[PDB]
Amino acid sequence: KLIDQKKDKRLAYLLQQTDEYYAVAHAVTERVDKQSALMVNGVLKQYQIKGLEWLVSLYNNNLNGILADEMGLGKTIQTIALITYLMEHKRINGPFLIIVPLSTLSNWAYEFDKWAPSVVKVSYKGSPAARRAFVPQLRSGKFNVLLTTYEYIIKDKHILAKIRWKYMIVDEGHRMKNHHCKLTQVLNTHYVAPRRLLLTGTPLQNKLPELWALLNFLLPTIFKSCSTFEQWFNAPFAMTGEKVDLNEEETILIIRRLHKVLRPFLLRRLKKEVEAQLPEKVEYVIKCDMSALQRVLYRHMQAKGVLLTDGSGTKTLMNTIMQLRKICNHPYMFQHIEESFSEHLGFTGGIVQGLDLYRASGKFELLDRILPKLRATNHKVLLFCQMTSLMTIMEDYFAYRGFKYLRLDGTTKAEDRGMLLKTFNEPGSEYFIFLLSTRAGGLGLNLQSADTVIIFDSDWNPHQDLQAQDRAHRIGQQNEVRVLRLCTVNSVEEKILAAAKYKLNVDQKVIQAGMFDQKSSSHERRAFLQAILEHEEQDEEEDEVPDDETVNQMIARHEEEFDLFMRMDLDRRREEARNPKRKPRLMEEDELPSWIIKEKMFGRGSRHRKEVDYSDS
Amino acid sequence: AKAKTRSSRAGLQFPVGRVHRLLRKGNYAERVGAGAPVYLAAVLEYLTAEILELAGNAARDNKKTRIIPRHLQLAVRNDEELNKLLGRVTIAQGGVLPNIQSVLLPK
Amino acid sequence: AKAKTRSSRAGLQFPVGRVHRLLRKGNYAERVGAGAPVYLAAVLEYLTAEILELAGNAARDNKKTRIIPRHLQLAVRNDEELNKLLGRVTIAQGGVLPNIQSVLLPKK
Amino acid sequence: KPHRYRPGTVALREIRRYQKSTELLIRKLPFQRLVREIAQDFKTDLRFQSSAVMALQEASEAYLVALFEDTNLCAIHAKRVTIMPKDIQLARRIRGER
Amino acid sequence: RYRPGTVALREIRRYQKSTELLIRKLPFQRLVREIAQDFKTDLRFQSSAVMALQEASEAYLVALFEDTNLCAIHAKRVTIMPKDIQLARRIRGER
Amino acid sequence: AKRHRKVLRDNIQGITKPAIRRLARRGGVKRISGLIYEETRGVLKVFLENVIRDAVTYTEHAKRKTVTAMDVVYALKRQGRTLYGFG
Amino acid sequence: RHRKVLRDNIQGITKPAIRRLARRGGVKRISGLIYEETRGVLKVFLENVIRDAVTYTEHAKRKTVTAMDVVYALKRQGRTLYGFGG
Amino acid sequence: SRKESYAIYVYKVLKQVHPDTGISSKAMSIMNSFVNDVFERIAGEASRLAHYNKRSTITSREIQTAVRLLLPGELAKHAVSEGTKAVTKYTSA
Amino acid sequence: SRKESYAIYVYKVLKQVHPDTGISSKAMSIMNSFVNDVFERIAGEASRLAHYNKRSTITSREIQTAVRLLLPGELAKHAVSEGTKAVTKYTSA
DNA sequence: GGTGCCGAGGCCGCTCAATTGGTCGTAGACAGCTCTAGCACCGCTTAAACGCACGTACGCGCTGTCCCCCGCGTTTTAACCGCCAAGGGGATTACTCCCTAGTCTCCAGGCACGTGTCAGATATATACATCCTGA
DNA sequence: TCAGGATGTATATATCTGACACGTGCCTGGAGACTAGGGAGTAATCCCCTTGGCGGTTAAAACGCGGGGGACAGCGCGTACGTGCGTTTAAGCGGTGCTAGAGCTGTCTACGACCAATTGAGCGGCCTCGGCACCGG
Ligand SMILES: Nc1ncnc2c1ncn2[C@@H]1O[C@H](COP(=O)(O)OP(=O)(O)O)[C@@H](O)[C@H]1O
Ligand code: BEF
Ligand SMILES: [Mg+2]
Repeated sequence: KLIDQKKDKRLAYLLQQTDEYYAVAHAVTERVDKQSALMVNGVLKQYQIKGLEWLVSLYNNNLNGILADEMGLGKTIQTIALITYLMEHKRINGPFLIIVPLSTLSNWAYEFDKWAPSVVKVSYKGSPAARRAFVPQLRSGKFNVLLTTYEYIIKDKHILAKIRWKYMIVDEGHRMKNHHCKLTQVLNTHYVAPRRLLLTGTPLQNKLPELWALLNFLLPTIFKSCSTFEQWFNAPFAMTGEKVDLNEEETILIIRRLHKVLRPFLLRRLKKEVEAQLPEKVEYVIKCDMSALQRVLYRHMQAKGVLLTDGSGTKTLMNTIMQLRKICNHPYMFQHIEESFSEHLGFTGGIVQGLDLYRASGKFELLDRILPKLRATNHKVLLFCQMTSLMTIMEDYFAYRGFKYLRLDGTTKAEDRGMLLKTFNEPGSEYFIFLLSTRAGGLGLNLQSADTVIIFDSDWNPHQDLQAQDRAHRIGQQNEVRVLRLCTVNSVEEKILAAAKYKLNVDQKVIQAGMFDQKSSSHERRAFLQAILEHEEQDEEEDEVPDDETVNQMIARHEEEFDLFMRMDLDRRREEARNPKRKPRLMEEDELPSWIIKEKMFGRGSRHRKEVDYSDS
Repeated sequence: AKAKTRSSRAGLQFPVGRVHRLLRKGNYAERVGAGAPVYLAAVLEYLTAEILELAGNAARDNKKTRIIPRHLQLAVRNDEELNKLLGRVTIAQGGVLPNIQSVLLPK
Repeated sequence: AKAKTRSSRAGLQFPVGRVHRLLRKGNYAERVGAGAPVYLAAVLEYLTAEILELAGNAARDNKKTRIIPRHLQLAVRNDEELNKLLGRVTIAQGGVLPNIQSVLLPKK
Repeated sequence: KPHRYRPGTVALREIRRYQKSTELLIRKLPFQRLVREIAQDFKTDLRFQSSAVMALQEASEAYLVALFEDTNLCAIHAKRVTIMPKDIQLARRIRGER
Repeated sequence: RYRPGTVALREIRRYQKSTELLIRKLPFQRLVREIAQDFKTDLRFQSSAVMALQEASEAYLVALFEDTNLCAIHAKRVTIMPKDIQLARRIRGER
Repeated sequence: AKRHRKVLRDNIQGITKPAIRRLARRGGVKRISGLIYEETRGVLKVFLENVIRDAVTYTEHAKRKTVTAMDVVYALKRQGRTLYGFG
Repeated sequence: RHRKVLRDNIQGITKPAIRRLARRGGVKRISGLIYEETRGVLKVFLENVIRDAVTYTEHAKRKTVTAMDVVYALKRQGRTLYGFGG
Repeated sequence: SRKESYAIYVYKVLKQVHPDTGISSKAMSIMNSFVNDVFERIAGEASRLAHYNKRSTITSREIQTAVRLLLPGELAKHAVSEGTKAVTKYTSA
Repeated sequence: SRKESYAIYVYKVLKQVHPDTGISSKAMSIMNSFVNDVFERIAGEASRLAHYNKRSTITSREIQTAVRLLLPGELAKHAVSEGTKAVTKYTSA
């Protein structure tokens, strides 16, 4: 087991590393930050000051750590607090590099204006003509802070690496989960910065070795070298049995040793215990029935691997799960089914608009019951989806009911993104919904004005969806938050959702059970850790349960809502009785060749030739 | 037991037995499968029958009874497939197809 | 019982032993003569040397030290003998010989 | 009036630079989509190595460059400098590709 | 008399129907033996060896004249020039 | 309303007019008619499907599902277009 | 007894003979400089085939050139001939 | 000595497609050359098909792939079916 | 697995003619395939040369004649000279 | 000019493939002899080549017109590279059996050899199809 | 545009001969039955690398304008090729004899395949340094 004769080597490097347990790492302690940190406008929360304590302690002890708070607890302000503190108490100006995602760059700029106006900063972005304008200022060194994006740290390394950086800060440090990341190679080699920090809400994703890559970047060899990469786990363990997470004989101490190893430099803080006044954030998963068009398409793609087409016959798509995922979302994404139904269903061909989209996909059917109801209670709902091709289909259906929506996607102009955030967050705003992509809209954004979140489809890893949920569940939210994760009954999405659920267990062993808040030092960790084993058993499989009446119960947060919610529900029933058209597809128009379903000849005789005129007369 | 040739057993007119020997003696591989000579003799018979049909038709159109090299040339070069197979082949005493450019013809 | 390679006793830098193996394995004939690999390896060594020095000369003419596919292309296509040997051959990343027809360029 | 080059001198500017280069002259992605589409006719559910597609592009440009060299002589032989589609058909028919 | 060109078509129509050799045999055979002396002396030819060479050579020339004729037409001519033979051999890859 | 324009690509059109001119410059031509671009797309298409058909035949014979570089090399050697540099 | 070195036998390929070959190729009208150009083309072509045929002949240690020698010589030039064996 | 040829077999095939039509001596010599040429085109390609795949046997599978490589388009389809039927009838009885 | 090539032998020849120049990786694979091409071109002709004369062995004499048939003109004269020199040296030693 | 860094040159450990050594038997070498096909001659018709000259059709150079192609600028688009994810196949390995080479024994299809006779020129006599000229 | 005459094309009939096609004997190569072995079919496992999707920059592509270079039609000239007639040369033929060289048969022996041990050359993997690009001028 030799767990002991591994930490001792760690104790060496902190000693040697410091020269140029927890206590030897934290040699210098300075409890002075409680004073009024000046050049500010707002006031820090009580715990944020404690976070600043942990931050300046790393500065004194010459350490690099991870501000792995939860995904709404003012991580931008805490970093700004450190910058202002160093400029005053340590009196060092420094250049203070900061790396942020593109959509967050406007937010970071705004925070400096209202929290530290005296700090002079350059927002390094724009076309190459704009970016060479900053070069004279950079060489003079008059700036104090520089904000860039992951892209410009690679594109403009030849002029950014020249500056010696008194402190490097990287926001949303998920980008470094890959060790062979091009950003890591450029950052550690070309860029010199003694004092590096990471901000993240999900310190480790699906795999355990990814967290090592973050630590290896922060502390290259002093943490532990890459060449000598001997591990506590020594092997990845991931099987249906969750109570075992390593090749050991049901041993809990091995996990408890990791918590001790990375305790000195990591600061997790939970939303529940740190900030209890936020509302509950209840989460719901609601299934969806498959339309007749989807059911026939999903069957053949899963069985034969082919998409059904017209006689103009089948096409063989390539990534089977990806195609099945698209079918479950909307069968018009393939643009071959849409065009054929553009003609046959009766109206103009090509681009298709109407109640067919209402009826084509089970997920859209359920939205049109939900969205008008949410319009009544004046709730603003922000909606995430994975594929951009789905948004365009989603965008047309939103015009048919005339909803007022904004769409912040990838491939939207960087200049426009800041405005879109402003208009939606405006008080008295007229916009009802705000289309987002998971990858571009899921990162640091303050969409606090929305109270409910619809997750149209789930990602392969769950932490991507957890970022999406917490775009509204942040500091500054006063309304109850409800997350409505759509799903499809008896489809691959359950396998995706269940596989994601399995990845949620590895971090809960390592990060969640650690409780790196410096207050829970007591033995509650083992009380927490052993409580993880028994709740695995109590799960029971659930299928084929749309729960037609329960859905409005799931939206509603008060009884007076039901009084509103029980009006339009019956009105749709009475209105639909006049013209009896199935709410779903329900085999109505499947007479298309899809459901209709389910040169080369012989030798020496068949060869068809043309008469030849050998006569020549 | 009565001896029955492999050509008759495969229903061919070409010598399956001889084709087998030519493959072994030709240094094409260390081993020759049992079905390889049969398959190859059938393909050779097909191509022979395909060209002789067209040549026989060319002989008939010229009111002749015997095939001559001219008729083989007419059969091969008029067929689209056979012309590509025998693109780099020249046939002795075959001549050329009667073909005159349109621009050369009188106005 | 001391081992001396057949390449050395023939004064070659090419593997007579390996060439002897390739002939016996390629089904070229039932038997392979003793002098056939020595003769064949000598010829292959000569052709290699001809290309290599010609490509090497083109490397200096660009004031470079390494041989790249461009230099192999320039060597082969400039020599009328190697060009005829490699008429049907395409050299990847080779480029073409610089050549402009007389009519196209202006001529006052 | 802005400075404008005479017609032809810019087209001839390739002599100094753009005929001594050796990189591929067709974009990678459009070519690769074309290769896969052609292969759909012969076999379904086919996969290509990355180096397999480069080999096809390497041979394709060498073929088209060599064809334009013959097309250019068929144009000059007809006392003109503009290549026309009748020049390609003459060049290919002589080679036996008709 | 006949207008110039009408006898040429009559000759074209005639020779494209026949198949015999278009060259006298003795002049061709003497040419073959002269060329062979440059390579090895005191050689000796089978009768079919010379006939094989003649059949191959006249098929080469007739096929070449078909190619040089298209080059002549391509330049809007009906008369074949020596420059037309050279262009045909250039495209084929014989130059 | 932009979904219709993406499908009307016809990826043979991915061989753009400037790309074809770049090939023509390396071949040494000085002036190009406007009908070359359509003609030279057909010439490339015919050339590719001859080589692709042979490369796939080699692949299918070997029980493989992936076209390797040797399959392309072997196909080209069969058309007398030997290629060096891909093993 | 004494072999006489043949000389200038290319002129045996007469002007009418070249015209007949041109007619079979569909040529309607022939320039005057064609005839010397053709005699050069025939000579170059015919030397290449003789060179290989003699190479095949001397390798077999024979003194006569057979039809197989010519057929094998032609097949390397890329132009197979039917009707003489093989 | 005796010289082998396909003369009698070509003559047998002729009488199945044109029972009245005959063949001349020079034409038979061309047909004899045609069969010999095509035989070596198939066998040579099948030879290196086995070499590419590290096999040491040429089988009816190697012959069929070689036919698909050489014969043009629609002509290859009939040859493949002709060969498969022969090997099928040969194996069964 | 171990894959054989001519890389080291080509590099030895390179330092004989240009002691200082190096060769890139792509240029090295181009040279490697060139040697394979010429090898099977000569070996293929010599094999066919021995079949014509009803021999069953490939000797240096077939290799010599194949060089004349394949290499053009002045290349063949020098290649024959090198091959003859190597065989006499090998036989004497 | 100078700085940078990716690709190449150089070093080491580990096999497996080339070398050495014998043994065998068959391919290749040599001599002798046969006979056939190629080389050379002769004289002869006579068809093909040569030569001369006339006119005429065509190559060729010039000119003028016009419109298509080139070049430039502005906006737009998608290739490119960076990144996420999952799993289909491309390799290996091990086992084992069935197909193929090899042998001997029949034995009958196919080759050379003669033989008979008929399909396809070749020559005669003839009414129509094509041009060249006149109108 | 139609009529006439001349030449040439296409037509029906004897007849004739040399080659196609048939029959015969026979020898050698193919078929039938056996045995021994190893090539390859088959199963199982590992993990490389292929595929589809999004994100965000920016260089290339696209669209349009505008001018002039070049393609094409037309016309006039004059030279060189085609047509035909008459003269000259040498090819094609049918012999004939000579003999040289290819083919065949029989011995004989040296060389190359086969096998079995043995070790080092050649390959994969690694450090390390510099040739070459590149960012500016
Ligand atoms: N002391 C404070 N006063 C006002 N607002 C705060 C304070 N601390 C945090 N916030 C709010 O919390 C939100 C999150 O800030 P940020 O540093 O981005 O944390 P995260 O990265 O977890 O979202 C911001 O919208 C900010 O307005
Ligand atoms: F944690 Be916040 F979403 F930056
Ligand atoms: Mg943040």
